[PDB]
Amino acid sequence: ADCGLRPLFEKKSLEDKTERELLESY
Amino acid sequence: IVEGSDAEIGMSPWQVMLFRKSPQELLCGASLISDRWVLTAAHCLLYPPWDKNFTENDLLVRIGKHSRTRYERNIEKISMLEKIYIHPRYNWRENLDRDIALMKLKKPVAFSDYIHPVCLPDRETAASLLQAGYKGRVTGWGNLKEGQPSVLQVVNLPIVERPVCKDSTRIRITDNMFCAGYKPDEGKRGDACEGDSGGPFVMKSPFNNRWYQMGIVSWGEGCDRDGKYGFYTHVFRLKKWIQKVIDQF
Amino acid sequence: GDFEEIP
Ligand SMILES: *[B]([O])([O])[C]([C][C][C][C]C([N])=[N])[N]C(=O)[C]1[C][C][C]N1C(=O)[C]([C]C1=[C][C]=[C][C]=[C]1)[N]C([C])=O
Repeated sequence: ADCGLRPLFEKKSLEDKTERELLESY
Repeated sequence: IVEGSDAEIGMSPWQVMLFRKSPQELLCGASLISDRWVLTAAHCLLYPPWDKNFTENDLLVRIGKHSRTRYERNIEKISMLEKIYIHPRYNWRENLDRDIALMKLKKPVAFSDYIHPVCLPDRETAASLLQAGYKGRVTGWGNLKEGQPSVLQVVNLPIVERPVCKDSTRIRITDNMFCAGYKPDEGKRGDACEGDSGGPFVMKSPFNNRWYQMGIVSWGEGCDRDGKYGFYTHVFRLKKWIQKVIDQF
Repeated sequence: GDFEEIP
């Protein structure tokens, strides 16, 4: 539904300190 | 979690703590998939070889936690369990094949900044993402070395090729599992450890920016041992069983 | 245990 969208991150367009790491492996 | 770091506030809104009443102590990790459903590993509730067999009266679920031991006053929500469903073909006799269970909360919880469900993967998502080289993320309050942190820990780990997985253990590996971690020649390290079981291995879809739960911490021989890998339940593969129970109940 | 009592 609104799953996998974190209130303090995605919804605010804020990236966590290491998510770039994941994305760069894809 | 070994060689991890402190999670940021609201980093894993779906992380859940399996907690027992008497003695009060941390059973395992888990994840919020909906307002009424929690996903964990079956071996957290049932494991005869060790005389482990928890009933709903035995546990409590703590959602929206950051601090391990602290009763986070206006932040966390504690729930009682209505009923527990273990996969009927969970193989505790041999290799923990189909290590998954669904928990039904007595009442739905309300979402907040700290509490939010993770997405269950679809066929195409699983297909794009579950690829050797791809990093996922594991979180937990488990042991720091093969002692305990004060705060939820996090580590990102690469999906390892099936063959490598098979060659690292004496244990019979199945299609309902996948292994993750770094290889001895990568220089980086990390792994889940005791206390981490039932926790989530998640990936962020580069297609829709959403977080999907790919695995569940299942088993591994020690923690962060060189040439060894952590094993996880392949969620997508058990999706039909999941869909099944939810619609059913 | 290491744990803070729950209401
Ligand atoms: B869980 O309960 O916290 C635990 C830890 C998972 C983290 C391991 C890792 N990634 N390094 N899992 C277990 O304790 C399971 C449950 C029963 C035995 N078990 C194991 O992991 C065993 C090996 C085993 C695998 C499959 C079937 C039977 C046994 N590992 C050890 C070290 O005893």
